[PDB]
This record gives sequence, structure tokens and C-alpha cells, in this order.
Amino acid sequence: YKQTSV
Amino acid sequence: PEFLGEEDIPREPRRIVIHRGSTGLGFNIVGGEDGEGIFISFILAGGPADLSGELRKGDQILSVNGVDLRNASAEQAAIALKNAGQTVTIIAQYKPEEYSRFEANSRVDSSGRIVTD
Repeated sequence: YKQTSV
Repeated sequence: PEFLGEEDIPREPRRIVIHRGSTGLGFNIVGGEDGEGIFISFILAGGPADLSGELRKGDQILSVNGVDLRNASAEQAAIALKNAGQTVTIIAQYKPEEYSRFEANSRVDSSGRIVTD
């Protein structure tokens, strides 16, 4: 799992 | 009264064009592991994505500026989005069932809305 702001 | 909340959320792909100059798009993405897809998990109040009014949590990002992201990793997806330039053309498709696997205690109701208990 990976979550990022763009 | 005629409530929007009763109406089904469209499940067809849509084109969204965000003009954000040189600031962040204002949303989060999750996924990217083993071609599972890249999904919007959070839209920032007041950010460019919010101001578009055409993206929501549970949308899958199918492509950005013609670049297919259906099978992207999370990092390369983020790179693609961050480097997409001032005008960002997103093809998105609402996939709440797939999305709901990521967020704790979440499910999809009859209208296709994501509910978290």
C-alpha cells in the first residue's frame, strides 16, 4: 500500500 | 424536494480538465500495487481538483494527458500527475467497490455512494 498527495 | 443523494453516480468514463498553473492538484491517490489501479482517496477543500467539481473519492484515474495509468505504480502515477504541466487532462471512472477495499469499514450503498461506518 502507498498513498501520496498530488 | 428532489435530492441528489438518491440518484446513481455515473459509472462511465469522464474527461476532466484541471487548470492549476504551478500548484498542487489537491487530491490524494491510493493503490498502484500489482495493477490494482490508482484511486482518488481524498479531495482537498478549495484545491484545484475541488474547484473543478468533477472528481470524487472513489474515482479511478485511467489516464493523465494521454498517459495510461490503469496499471501504474503509485510512485510513477504521482510523478505523472505532478509533472503533467499547468493543464491536466484526466480521464476518470467511478469505481467505488474497488476503492472501498482500501478504506477501513467502507462499503457501497444502493446509489453507488461510499459509506464508512
